[PDB]
Amino acid sequence: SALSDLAFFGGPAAFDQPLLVGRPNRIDRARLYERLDRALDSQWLSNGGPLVREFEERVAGLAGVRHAVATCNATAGLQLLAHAAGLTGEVIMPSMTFAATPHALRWIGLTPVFADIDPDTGNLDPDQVAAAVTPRTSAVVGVHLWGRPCAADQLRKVADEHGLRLYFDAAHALGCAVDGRPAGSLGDAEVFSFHATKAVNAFEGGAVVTDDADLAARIRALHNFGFDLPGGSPAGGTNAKMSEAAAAMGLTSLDAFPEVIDRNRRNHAAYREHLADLPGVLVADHDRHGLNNHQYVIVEIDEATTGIHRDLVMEVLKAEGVHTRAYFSPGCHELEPYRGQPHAPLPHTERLAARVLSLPTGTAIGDDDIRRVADLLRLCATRGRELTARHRD
Amino acid sequence: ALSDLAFFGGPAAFDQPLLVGRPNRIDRARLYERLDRALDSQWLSNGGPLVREFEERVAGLAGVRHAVATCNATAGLQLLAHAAGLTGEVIMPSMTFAATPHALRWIGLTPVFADIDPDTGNLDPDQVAAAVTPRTSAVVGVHLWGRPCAADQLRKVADEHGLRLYFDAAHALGCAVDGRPAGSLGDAEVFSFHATKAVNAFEGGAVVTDDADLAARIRALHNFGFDLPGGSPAGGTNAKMSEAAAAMGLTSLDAFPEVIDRNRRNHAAYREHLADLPGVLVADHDRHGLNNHQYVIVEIDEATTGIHRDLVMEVLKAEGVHTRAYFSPGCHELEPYRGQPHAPLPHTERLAARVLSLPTGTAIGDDDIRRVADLLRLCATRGRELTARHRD
Ligand SMILES: Cc1ncc(COP(=O)(O)O)c(/C=N/[C@H]2[C@H](O)[C@@H](O)[C@@H](OP(=O)(O)OP(=O)(O)OC[C@H]3O[C@@H](n4cc(C)c(=O)[nH]c4=O)C[C@@H]3O)O[C@@H]2C)c1O
Ligand SMILES: Cc1ncc(COP(=O)(O)O)c(/C=N/[C@H]2[C@H](O)[C@@H](O)[C@@H](OP(=O)(O)OP(=O)(O)OC[C@H]3O[C@@H](n4cc(C)c(=O)[nH]c4=O)C[C@@H]3O)O[C@@H]2C)c1O
Repeated sequence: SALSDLAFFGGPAAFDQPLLVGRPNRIDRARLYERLDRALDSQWLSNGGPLVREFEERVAGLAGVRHAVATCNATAGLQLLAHAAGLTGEVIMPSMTFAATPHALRWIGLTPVFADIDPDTGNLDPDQVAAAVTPRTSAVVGVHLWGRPCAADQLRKVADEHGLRLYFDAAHALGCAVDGRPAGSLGDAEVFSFHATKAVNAFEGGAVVTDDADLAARIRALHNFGFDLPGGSPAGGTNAKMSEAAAAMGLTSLDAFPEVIDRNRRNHAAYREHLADLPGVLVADHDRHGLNNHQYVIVEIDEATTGIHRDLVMEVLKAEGVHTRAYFSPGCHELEPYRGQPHAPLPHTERLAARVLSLPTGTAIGDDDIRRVADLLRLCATRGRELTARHRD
Repeated sequence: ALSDLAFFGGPAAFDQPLLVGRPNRIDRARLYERLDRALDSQWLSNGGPLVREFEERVAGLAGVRHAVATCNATAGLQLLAHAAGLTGEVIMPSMTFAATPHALRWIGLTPVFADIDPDTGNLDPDQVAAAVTPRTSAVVGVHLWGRPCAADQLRKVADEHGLRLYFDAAHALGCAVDGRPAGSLGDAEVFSFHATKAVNAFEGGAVVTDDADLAARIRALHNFGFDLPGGSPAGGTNAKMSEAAAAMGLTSLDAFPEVIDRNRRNHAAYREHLADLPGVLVADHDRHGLNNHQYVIVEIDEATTGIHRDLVMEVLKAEGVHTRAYFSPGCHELEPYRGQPHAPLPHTERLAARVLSLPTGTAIGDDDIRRVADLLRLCATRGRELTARHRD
């Protein structure tokens, strides 16, 4: 049995070099330090300095909008948006997303309201929205899943119908577009993320982008103790400021972006090719949905076809030093404190959540690495039944 | 002559601007070494080693077992509130930076303001019980300018009303009273490591406590509530400190003891250079217990000097001396609190209208102290004339 050579089965782990989904993409150290030197020299370290402003600029350009406010992280970005907009009560959003989408709002007292995805896209289904609306609904927050843009036009249409605002969690969408429109320019306002793990990172950081100047001014003021906000806000304000240092990392990362995308695309094609003709394993075709950054390599594992559940596949690879993640599983509607509360039906969400597996990518991964993983996946898929059986023992 | 004051058209007194809040320089080499190691490892956030070491150093300095490093002190308070399960009302001073009440308002809590002990500037424990209500969940004091709060007495009160006691220890790192370090005084305390503090991490803060459970709850919630068996009604958020911030903070802590010493020296120089100056009173923090002296504060008595705190600021400002009123006015006069109903806060108001923060830190030398002082001495000796000429 080739299964016994499986470290998972107590065999020897095939390789010494660990592969990790999320590995930050390398940068030009020299460029970063200059940037840091310059800020240290000026003694201007935070509170709206020149690096942040520069970043905000590039960021907004990329979104195809006029304004951007740089933040400490995207989650805080969601909170400012909500507060700045005076959102109240319920917010309709997919359950198929990272915990931060609902939690960000729940943290500041809002009520996430979960609606199903369009199984063909993985994004919030506009046709499921209306049924979720109530006297308490203030808005709709869609998620460009894996960078695929939502059906904003349709979503917008429903929104309108119920006198609701329309925003997007564009955490994964930097550099993505649909029908030539870039993500960040589709909602009333959108939130980007610059976490260490994204295509573009600033250690920790985010940005709220919008074409709405007034809205933009409120967010800016609220992110700075509510200072300089005529009339203030019932929320008061907070600290969600991006320091010059993060902006330094942020700009240097934006610099590498073009090449990161390229590698991402290449890595993607590579996986596609290495996993070709493998029943029950499918490489997610992000391209079908518009221009994608390819920061996420996702496959769906069909347990019926393969005879092995995604989870087990995960474990098997982890044992081999290949760290994958299930982005996302389960749906947020199954996480605390949502877990067990009444929710609209979410069969599409639940089904996808159980099949998804994210594989290592970015500048840290090359062909050889790819093959090693594809090969491991191919083994699992073609010998699932026996692998599961042997595990079952 | 006043005609000379750059504020009266005259030429600006010195060219090298002095800034309250200028960050103390650091050992860049030690900084870059740290950054390099983080970059190399490819571990940039999410509880990295620098962050862990920092938390360890910070907790030791606070005189407690645990510390959770955050993206900022404001978020620190929010994690603390939610982790704690606070609800409804929270009693705190109005004599503080906006962030104390705002931090809480932001997450839907109601700040309840109480007056300060005019003789300290800290939440007067007396005034506390009066503000209690059935909505009241906790008491949050502010170690004003590093000055340790009368914690014990406050605890008593808290205890009697079944409340919780926490402190916004934003400026209290390394301050102490009767040998007890700021950070070990309340149920938990929050420090700030903003670029402008004694200890800088660009942006950052930390929640310290001896309460291991609280500590773990704080930790889980700062990371989207992950690994919090049972979760929380708040859900969770992201308030993590990156390894980059940690690198800076460690470097900053490396130089802290020396900073304090310099600060201490600075204060003495200002004290001496400002003697025999009625209505211009150098705040003696030390009387409140050991202080790190990051804040050089003077009270301007308008009736005595014949010149208002504000105009003095303006005058100094024109001379290249950038000062700040820490804090003016009281939070109660701040939106959204403003206009809404509060207890009487005469002490807060009095104090708020007099305070003035002077430049200090490693960049401030004796010579500079002289220049500021000679500048203040003039305003306070010719308040009348100056004030009046202005008003033309
Ligand atoms: C839809 C959506 N909305 C909102 C947000 C919130 O935006 P932010 O507030 O974070 O700016 C996110 C975040 N989405 C991101 C999270 O930011 C990231 O922490 C990770 O959520 P975790 O999986 O819990 O992080 P972690 O388990 O510590 O690391 C994940 C993988 O990355 C690797 N890694 C991680 C870091 C930090 C590193 O420095 N190096 C590294 O190799 C280790 C591991 O294999 O991925 C999510 C999809 C999101 O996906
Ligand atoms: C009692 C209390 N609780 C809680 C907090 C919240 O801690 P954090 O969430 O920020 O970690 C604070 C913060 N207290 C600090 C604030 O952190 C700081 O922004 C500054 O509040 P601002 O005056 O509104 O920021 P800014 O006007 O840009 O700084 C004023 C002075 O600092 C100088 N400066 C500032 C920066 C950012 C710099 O990089 N270099 C520099 O020289 C310029 C100027 O003379 O001082 C406050 C008392 C606090 O005092």
